[PDB]
Amino acid sequence: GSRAVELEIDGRSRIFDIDDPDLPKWIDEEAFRSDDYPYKKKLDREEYEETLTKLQIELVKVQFWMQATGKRVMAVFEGRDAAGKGGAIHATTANMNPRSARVVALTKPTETERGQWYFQRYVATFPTAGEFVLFDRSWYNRAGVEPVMGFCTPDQYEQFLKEAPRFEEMIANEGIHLFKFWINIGREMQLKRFHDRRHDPLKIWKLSPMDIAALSKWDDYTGKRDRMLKETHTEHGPWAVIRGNDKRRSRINVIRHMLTKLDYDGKDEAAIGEVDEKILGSGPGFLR
Amino acid sequence: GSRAVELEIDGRSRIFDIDDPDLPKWIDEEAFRSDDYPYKKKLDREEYEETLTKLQIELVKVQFWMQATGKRVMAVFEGRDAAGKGGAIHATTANMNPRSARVVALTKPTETERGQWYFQRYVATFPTAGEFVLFDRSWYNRAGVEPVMGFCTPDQYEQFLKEAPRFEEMIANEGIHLFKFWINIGREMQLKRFHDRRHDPLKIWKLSPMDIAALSKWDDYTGKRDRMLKETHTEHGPWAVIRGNDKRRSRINVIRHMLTKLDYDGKDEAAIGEVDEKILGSGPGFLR
Amino acid sequence: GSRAVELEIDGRSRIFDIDDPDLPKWIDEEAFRSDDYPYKKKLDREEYEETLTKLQIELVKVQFWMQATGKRVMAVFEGRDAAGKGGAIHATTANMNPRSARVVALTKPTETERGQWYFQRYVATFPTAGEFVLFDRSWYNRAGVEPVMGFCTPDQYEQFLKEAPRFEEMIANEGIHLFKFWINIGREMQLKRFHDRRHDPLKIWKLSPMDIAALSKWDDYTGKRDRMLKETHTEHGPWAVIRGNDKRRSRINVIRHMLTKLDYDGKDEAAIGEVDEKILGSGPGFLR
Amino acid sequence: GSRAVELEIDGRSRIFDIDDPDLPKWIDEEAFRSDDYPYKKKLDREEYEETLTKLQIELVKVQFWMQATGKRVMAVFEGRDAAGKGGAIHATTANMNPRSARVVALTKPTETERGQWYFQRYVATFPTAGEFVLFDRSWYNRAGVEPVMGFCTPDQYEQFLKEAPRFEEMIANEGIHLFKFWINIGREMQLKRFHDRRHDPLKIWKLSPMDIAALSKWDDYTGKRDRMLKETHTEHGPWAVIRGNDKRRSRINVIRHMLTKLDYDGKDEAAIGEVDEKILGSGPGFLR
Ligand SMILES: Nc1ncnc2c1ncn2[C@@H]1O[C@H](COP(=O)(O)OP(=O)(O)O)[C@@H](O)[C@H]1O
Ligand SMILES: Nc1ncnc2c1ncn2[C@@H]1O[C@H](COP(=O)(O)OP(=O)(O)O)[C@@H](O)[C@H]1O
Ligand SMILES: Nc1ncnc2c1ncn2[C@@H]1O[C@H](COP(=O)(O)OP(=O)(O)O)[C@@H](O)[C@H]1O
Ligand SMILES: Nc1ncnc2c1ncn2[C@@H]1O[C@H](COP(=O)(O)O)[C@@H](O)[C@H]1O
Repeated sequence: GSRAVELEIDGRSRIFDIDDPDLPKWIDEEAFRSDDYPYKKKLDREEYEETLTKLQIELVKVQFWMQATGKRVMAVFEGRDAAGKGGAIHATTANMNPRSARVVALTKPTETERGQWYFQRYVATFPTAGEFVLFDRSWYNRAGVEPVMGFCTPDQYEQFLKEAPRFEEMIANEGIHLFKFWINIGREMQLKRFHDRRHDPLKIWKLSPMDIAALSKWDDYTGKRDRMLKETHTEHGPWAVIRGNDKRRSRINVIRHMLTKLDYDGKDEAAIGEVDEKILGSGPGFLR
Repeated sequence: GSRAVELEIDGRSRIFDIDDPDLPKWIDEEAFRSDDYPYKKKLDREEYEETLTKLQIELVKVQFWMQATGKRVMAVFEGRDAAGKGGAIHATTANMNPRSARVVALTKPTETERGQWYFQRYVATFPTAGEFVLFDRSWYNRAGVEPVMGFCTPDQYEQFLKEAPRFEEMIANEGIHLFKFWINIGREMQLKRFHDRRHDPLKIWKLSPMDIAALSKWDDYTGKRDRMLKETHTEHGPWAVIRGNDKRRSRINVIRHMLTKLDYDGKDEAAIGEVDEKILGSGPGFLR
Repeated sequence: GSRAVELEIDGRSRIFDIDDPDLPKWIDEEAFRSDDYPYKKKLDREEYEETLTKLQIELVKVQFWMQATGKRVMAVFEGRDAAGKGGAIHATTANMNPRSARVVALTKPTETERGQWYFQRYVATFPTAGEFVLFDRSWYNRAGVEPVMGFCTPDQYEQFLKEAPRFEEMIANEGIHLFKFWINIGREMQLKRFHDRRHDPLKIWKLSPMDIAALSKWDDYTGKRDRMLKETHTEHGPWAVIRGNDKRRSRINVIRHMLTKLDYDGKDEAAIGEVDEKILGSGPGFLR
Repeated sequence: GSRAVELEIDGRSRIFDIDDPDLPKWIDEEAFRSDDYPYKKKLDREEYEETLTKLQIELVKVQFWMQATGKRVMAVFEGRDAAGKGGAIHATTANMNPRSARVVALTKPTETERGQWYFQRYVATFPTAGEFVLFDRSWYNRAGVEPVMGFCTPDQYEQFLKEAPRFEEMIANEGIHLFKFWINIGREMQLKRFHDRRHDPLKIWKLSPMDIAALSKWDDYTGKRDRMLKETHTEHGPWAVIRGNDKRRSRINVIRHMLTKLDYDGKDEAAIGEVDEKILGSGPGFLR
């Protein structure tokens, strides 16, 4: 295998060939149970849909209340590569008005942007009255992919970790409600999903040069993740941390978290349910 | 009862009360067959999803070919209110990369924009290399909703009809491939969809005072549609015109049309299928 | 007089008619010496031109140093209406490259802009590598003209005073050198300059309804000045405060200040000269 | 002595060393009379200022009329390097309100801009109601500096020549008044000004590597000028062509031309005077 990589999965030497259509047993058997996942089987499709429908009905109410009051929301999505960021975003926006809820998904910075204040091109996307803005990756590029891949210098990395709390304090002081979600998955789950994307012609667009590099960089991402959650989890900018091995439970609890934190007119606490504390936690210390 | 309207439906007076949860039989019985619709029943869902999957797999190939060549695509979506243009956009973008495929859904112009060249704020959204940009409504606001609702003057309307072909001639000469889709529905189908949206807590966001006002302005929108298709169907900017009573057949044939017109790498004509000529036609005079 | 205003000049009732082409003696004879001005006559024109020329030669060096190193500079100009903000900006940019030094002169916020984070439209103007950005009025609109005329609420005013220091902390931590200049003049000098502009067909455009109304708001503007200087003079964003009764001395010492604070290659200490401490001071308490 | 270039001056080899402080007599003696210049001596300095003052008083009237009517103006400035475009722009804007009259001086395109429609980044600077926008260079980069220096391909060059008339047809049809000014100078005048800029510490910022390369490329620019004037001078976008050897006469007739073409309230034709038809002509053929 040309793209096959060697990996150290706790003392054990493993080879992963993403192009091999056959998934080996040590990934197949451990993918769902990795990352101390609390559930034995994934949430059934029809129970997920019944619950998600009820949650999206509540988000329609949220949007109506935001147009009426002018309230603005920003929701940041980050995590392990292949953890399910885009799916949590689509589950949130599926039944929202595209003229008042929009997704930010920026590309690599231009020469002009690289010479700007790092946050400038993100401020350009900030919401006006009533808008719900969701970030498919965010300024937290500089706390993960950029230092791991050397797209920013160590000093730029250290600088970003000191400025992000200041940036988000202004956001919160302005009255924009800022959500930050870190969607985690276990190591073998990431391998399984890279394999799934590689061998599905409908999903192979999800598999980028970055992800193939992320394979040998698991521990470095772990370090950057831990460092980032500990140093940028502040009162003004709290991190909600998700065990995301089950995409369905991930999406449901992301949305439950936002509904509970918003004091929107018409809110039906029965339809929201409870955030599963086994799936969604706060700040550092949630992931072992 | 507070918003019931009296309508003239092909010679007879009819009452439509959108807030009445019961749909009148004269709407429910005629909605699907309205607008000379060529089929007796809905396309089967399972068949539709199987076909949509093959089309989205081709759209992955399209996006790969656009990235490698730099080719750019713009897809304009217009039509009768409630004809499902957002549904056609989601079916196109569901498995495309949000960093290279994006949706434009502008809100009403600010005072600054109203004093600008009408087209300026649309040029601001134009694609860079490899981008696929989809317009959920477009500069064709000024050929429909604006003149019907008096948001632009008649001089401004007549000016737009003359200037849009010149605008699209420059788009086409730049080598951006411009698709324009008009999705039609029959009058009874519009009422049924308005009613369904009003009484579904998940879809009530899809209604707006613009829609509410469109109830009493059917014949006005008809003439604005005819005038616009006549005056702005050109070689450089041709209109693809859709009988959209069946949302599944609408979405499939929209995507098939684009796949047929794009000469992309890896194109599988057997997977694409044939554009259904009973559903998708060209220019003025296809619809009655 | 159609728009004559009655004023109280230290317990004495005075009447100022700006449309009267005759300036009264009490304005003409006290204009230059108001605000405890330290010099008895205005600076000799030839000496001013010789000095400004040397100073603009140093600014040429500054611009070359900024292109090579990438250093970015922002210069904010606020003051009494008619104090000479544009003249200080023109003296600074007269021999600078328009592609790397630019002036920001925003108009009143659009509806979209009013629903945004107040600072958003100002971040959009921030410099990329090498750029010198000057603000002909700035975000400090909300600490002066906006509360005085009621274009913002008391709550928005108090919020700005808390947030402007945090905003400029981020600017300073980014390594953009931010200058802030308050150009003060005496009351009678303001009256004289309004009069001069009213009766000069070349300068009448400088007279706006905001200035006509400022005629009666002298004391209100005084309090806003004092409050804003004390609460937004910080280590990260220091205020330079200028006695501006003499436009020539105002322009020279503004530029001297910036030349002294920038550590640019080729700095000719002898060319810069001494900042006149009788003209330019730091922070509150300089004016009285 | 480093970057001396050999030039062919109508049958003779000449050496020009821009770094030599002494200017050769063959340049000095021919500079003002070059380009079939029709006057023996430059315009009297005090007479120029008196005329310019009266023209700028007329431009105040223009601005007030544009504010009241919403009328918009765009003024494009191109010409030989060192012809004085920036000087003509400052003479127009010196006594205009910088909140409604603004200068566009774009830098080289980003990667993103290079993948866009060439005109898109210029459309982003178009005027809203009442604005007067001046271009210090324009989209005509692609008919001059870009093809001469190889920053665009021949296909892109030919495409621009065909598309610029279509672009300006839409500008004119929109009711924006578009002026295009080509400021020409003689070859020895250009060498003289280059030499003057190089050896004046106040103006050396006016030189660029682009200017240095222009030295050896005079004949290329001559053809590029003539092609552009022939192919893009149209009814909707006419070129005003200036003999600019005397910068005072260039500035005055540029402004006179605009005042003549604008039907503004309070127009005083005696103040405007007559455009000097020996200095300012129309389209190709005016220049040798
Ligand atoms: N050369 C680069 N410099 C800075 N950021 C980059 C660079 N290349 C990729 N990125 C960013 O890293 C993140 C991951 O990139 P990629 O995997 O290629 O696409 P996606 O995130 O959509 O899956 C993106 O936000 C991307 O813009
Ligand atoms: N006052 C207005 N002036 C101009 N355009 C308007 C105005 N109000 C609404 N519109 C436009 O009419 C179109 C239909 O409005 P709406 O139904 O709310 O959007 P949507 O397509 O998402 O349902 C939108 O493009 C909207 O911007
Ligand atoms: N209605 C308003 N709301 C907010 N700001 C305003 C409003 N009107 C004027 N301003 C601002 O007050 C400042 C003074 O403007 P003005 O005196 O009218 O003209 P200028 O600043 O060009 O001399 C400007 O920055 C202006 O944008
Ligand atoms: N590498 C480049 N590519 C395209 N345009 C450029 C490039 N370099 C300079 N220019 C443009 O050429 C013109 C001359 O530059 P300057 O003399 O520096 O004003 C300006 O419009 C520049 O933006």
